[PDB]
Amino acid sequence: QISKKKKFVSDGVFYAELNEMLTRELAEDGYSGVEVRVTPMRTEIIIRATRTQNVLGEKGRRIRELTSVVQKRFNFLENGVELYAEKVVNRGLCAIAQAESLRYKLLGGLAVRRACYGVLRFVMESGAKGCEVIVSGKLRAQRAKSMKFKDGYMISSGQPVNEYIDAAVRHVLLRQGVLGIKVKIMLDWDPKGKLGPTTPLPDLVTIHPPKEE
Amino acid sequence: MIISKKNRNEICKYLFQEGVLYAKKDYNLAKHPQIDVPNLQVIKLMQSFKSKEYVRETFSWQHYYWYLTNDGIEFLRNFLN
Amino acid sequence: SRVCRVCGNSHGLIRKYGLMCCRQCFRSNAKDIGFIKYR
Amino acid sequence: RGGGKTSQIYSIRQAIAKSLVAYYQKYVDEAAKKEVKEIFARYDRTLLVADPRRCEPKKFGGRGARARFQKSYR
Amino acid sequence: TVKDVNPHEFVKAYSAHLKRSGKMELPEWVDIVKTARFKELPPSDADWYYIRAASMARKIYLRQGIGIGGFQKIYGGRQRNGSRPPHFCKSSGAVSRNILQELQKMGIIDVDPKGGRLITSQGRRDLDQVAGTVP
Amino acid sequence: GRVRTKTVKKTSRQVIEKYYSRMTLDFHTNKKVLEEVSILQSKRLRNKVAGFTTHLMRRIQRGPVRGISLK
Amino acid sequence: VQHRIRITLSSKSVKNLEKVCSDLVKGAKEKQLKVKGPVRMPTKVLNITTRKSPCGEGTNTWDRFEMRVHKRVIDLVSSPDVVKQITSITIEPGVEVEVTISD
RNA sequence: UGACAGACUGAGAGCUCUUUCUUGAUUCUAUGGGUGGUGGUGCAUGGCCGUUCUUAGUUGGUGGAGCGAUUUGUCUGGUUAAUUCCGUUAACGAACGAGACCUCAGCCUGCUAACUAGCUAUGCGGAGCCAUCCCUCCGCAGCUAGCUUCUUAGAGGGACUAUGGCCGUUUAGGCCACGGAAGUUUGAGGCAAUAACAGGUCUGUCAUGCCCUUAGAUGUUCUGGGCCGCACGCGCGCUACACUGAUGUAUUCAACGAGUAUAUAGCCUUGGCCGACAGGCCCGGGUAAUCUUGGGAAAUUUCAUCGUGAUGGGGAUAGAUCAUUGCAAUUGUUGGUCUUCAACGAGGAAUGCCUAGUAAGCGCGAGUCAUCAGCUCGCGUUGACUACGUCCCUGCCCUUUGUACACACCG
Ligand SMILES: [Mg+2]
Ligand SMILES: [Mg+2]
Ligand SMILES: [Mg+2]
Ligand SMILES: [Mg+2]
Ligand SMILES: [Mg+2]
Ligand SMILES: [Mg+2]
Ligand SMILES: [Mg+2]
Ligand SMILES: [Mg+2]
Ligand SMILES: [Mg+2]
Ligand SMILES: [Mg+2]
Ligand SMILES: [Mg+2]
Ligand SMILES: [Mg+2]
Ligand SMILES: [Mg+2]
Ligand SMILES: [Mg+2]
Ligand SMILES: [Mg+2]
Ligand SMILES: [Zn+2]
Repeated sequence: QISKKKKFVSDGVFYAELNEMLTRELAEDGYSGVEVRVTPMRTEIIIRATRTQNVLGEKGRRIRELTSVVQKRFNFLENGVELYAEKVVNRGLCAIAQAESLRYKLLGGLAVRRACYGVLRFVMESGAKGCEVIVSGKLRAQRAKSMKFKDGYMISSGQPVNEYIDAAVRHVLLRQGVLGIKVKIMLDWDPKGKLGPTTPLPDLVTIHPPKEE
Repeated sequence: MIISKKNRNEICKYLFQEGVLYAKKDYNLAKHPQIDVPNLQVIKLMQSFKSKEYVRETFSWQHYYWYLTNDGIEFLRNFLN
Repeated sequence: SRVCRVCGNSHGLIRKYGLMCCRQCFRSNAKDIGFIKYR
Repeated sequence: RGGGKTSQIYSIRQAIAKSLVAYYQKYVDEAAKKEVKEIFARYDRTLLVADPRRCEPKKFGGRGARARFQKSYR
Repeated sequence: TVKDVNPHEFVKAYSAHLKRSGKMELPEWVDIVKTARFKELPPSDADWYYIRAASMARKIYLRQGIGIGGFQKIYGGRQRNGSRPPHFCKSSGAVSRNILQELQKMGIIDVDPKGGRLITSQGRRDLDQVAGTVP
Repeated sequence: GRVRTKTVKKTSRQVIEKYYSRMTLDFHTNKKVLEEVSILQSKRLRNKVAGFTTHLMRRIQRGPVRGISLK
Repeated sequence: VQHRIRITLSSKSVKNLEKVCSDLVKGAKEKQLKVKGPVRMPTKVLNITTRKSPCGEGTNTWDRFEMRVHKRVIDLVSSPDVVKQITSITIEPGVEVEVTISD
């Protein structure tokens, strides 16, 4: 038995530990996040990624491996926790997904410009109100420099940044330096909430048309 | 390194059943959770099995998660089965 | 004898609430822990 | 309850003033309480209206909600 | 009554009252101690052991379930650490202990189950009488 | 320090384009008019634009006015 | 037969939390239980203040992080199996419920 | 491979040696390769942070001008905290930053409720009493509320310069007045743009490239010391130099938060007892609006003592001794007790912070923590003088102008 302050801090830290640790396993699958749901006599963790048969492996062997290791590391009751690896509904708006996608395109040797606009065009065709990619480091030259690429709308100050800006940062382990990647995606107002956030950006007014009688 | 055949057997019997194993960088515990060993063999025999890549490894920030591979199951079946 | 859960270094710790992480790791992972910064 | 010393005394002042006005308004006459209203408010308005002042918070970079630390160049 | 009487003159009147209304035992270290670690001199009054008791009488009067530590805290004060910043320092234990034991020995106050010190009814009688006998 | 921004004034002119006979001088009435005829994200911006449109009324009702066009 | 039960219910987010509060109150009042709540119990404000620099250079700048932990309590007068008839409805993500049997 | 005894060494490190016993293909030897480094390089870097810069600034698409770097849009003027808006207009239409946004605080006798909050009434009790009831103040409990004002926390409501006067192209707005809780966006913050710095960080990181090291180790562990040394100079601070005071009684008022199985009760500690103190023993309570704490804080208030004296201001220094934390207290960890009783007479040249619950005074909590808080971050308590300005000093933004400067006047 533990206090509630400590329980909530400990569950935040546990969330942090999974969300960080799963990055080495599901890097070459487009890891994008986990959500931990509290269910009776049972423990549910929804990993979300981009390839079920590669996250599962063969006949769900790899998710067995990971659920067992999470079981044993975080001392759950056996058969308490098991993990489903569901598909992201959309992939072009997950800043994390884009971060490791660009990380692989850029480790493959693909030219920086082609790779970065490969990210930009994909994000835009995926219906994003705006995006930028910032690369910093020693690309093709010694003295470090930043390549910043923008497109579309963008907000950076005030509350709705947390609401709309899907932002990630990743490192790249290419030889003769380290090359940092920042991906910011501004989201679009989908009041249904399936794709874009429900509440709208507070610089918008929609005067309704005067229906006539 | 120094290992007893009984130590390496309680490693093999455990790995055959589980397939995963986690260590901790917390060193000099003399009792890994879920097995009995001074935590030096845990890190270093699976370091050897990684060097032979029977087990493929993700480091996970001094939490040392290992999940065994279908090559390593053949390795251990060549021992106990 | 006590370090971060995150980086395992010996300074700048946050003992309060039992985090066992340093002031740097804590900010680096603060938003996913849930420390919403309302002010 | 709560406060300090002078804070509590001024709270007494406000509480008894408003209690007299409310008692008169609801149980005597509105024109009767209006005389109390005007006697109190002619002398001062702070008897009847709460004072919206609070000890506003202290910001980093100093000991004090508005001052800073003494600053050294050399 | 005692809530109607000025809090100081009631202390004075009761301090004289537990002098002339009979007598009791009294420790043979009263004219030594400082009654607190942060104090610097012992009380300048001679019958401080009686003014103290008069005050601690009305403390249990108007508040219940008070322990020895509650009096330690209530009778602490500002401790000037020298060149250090000053702090709050709790008072002494033995002085309050013997005040409470003396009042118990006259049955004015008494130790309650669930802990603390509560007045007795005839102690209430006494305090109310001495309160009424003040201008 | 109270000058209204474009997000206020553009909206005020645009709403006063369309809804004239259906909104009046009184500030609070215009508030509640705007509740049913527009969707905003803050009561303070609602108050802000209603309070700009109300003196837009008090100027229109007495003389002509710049671009805003009404049948 | 008809016993007294406590449900305590905490969270991090008010908008999430109040939906559960209305949920259980209506779940009880569809079946006419003797309920009292949802008592709103003062918010815990977890706070950690940190120097936002990682090396200690430049003007001293701190940032103040805070969680807000919200506590709600409800009393029901019903049997625990009748309680389980209610508390199998959907529970919203992030909220915690800790039904206990009291005096 | 580990080890008895003895020497060696602090070592109860079998490291080496005299000694023959034990384990057995795990090793050892050699060549490569890695591993580890609070080693170097922040002038190879990622990130993060600071700063430029708390100011209002910045960039396209198409179009106009120019051979061109570039310029226009981004402005004459008015206004605004604001590239804020009106408007002007070879520009048009836009994208950030501002604003808008979120958090706290301030108003609600309006709504939702609350035996882990608190009134209110009655029922007994206790005590004061024209006593016999009544009346005043406390205690305890409930099928007491046709209770939620105080407390909490949700949803909401509220301010918009809305109303009036005056000025203003009667536009943008400003100044004033009633009302109102609120009329410097209501107060304070959070977040915060383009371009940059060779700003800091390789000592936060299994983030890192290159170099160095890699067993006789810059690797890891242990012991002892060191980071604290002191002729001195500087910076942030604490205590004061007293009578608007110090000392000793009496009097009584907050807020912010905090409390791991911490084993044989254990982190906050109530209560009883012993002790002058320090601190000990026993019963226990609390994973918490439940127990601490309904924080019983100080300043201040009141009554006496000191009476201008380096005095009872000051508490520096130093001796004696006592207890707790710690596996360890020495270069005294800390806290007591008695004594030792320094400089300091309101501080030169200079310089810093500050415009309303603000400065300043006063205490509390948290961080660090086994113990150590003069610090830092929060919190309340008491509570002002001055001004509502200006570009004179230091700087910032725009325009014009000048330039032999561009690493940019430190030219
Ligand atoms: Mg850098
Ligand atoms: Mg052109
Ligand atoms: Mg041309
Ligand atoms: Mg152009
Ligand atoms: Mg503001
Ligand atoms: Mg640099
Ligand atoms: Mg050492
Ligand atoms: Mg040092
Ligand atoms: Mg400083
Ligand atoms: Mg003195
Ligand atoms: Mg401390
Ligand atoms: Mg420090
Ligand atoms: Mg200056
Ligand atoms: Mg030149
Ligand atoms: Mg010159
Ligand atoms: Zn760390």
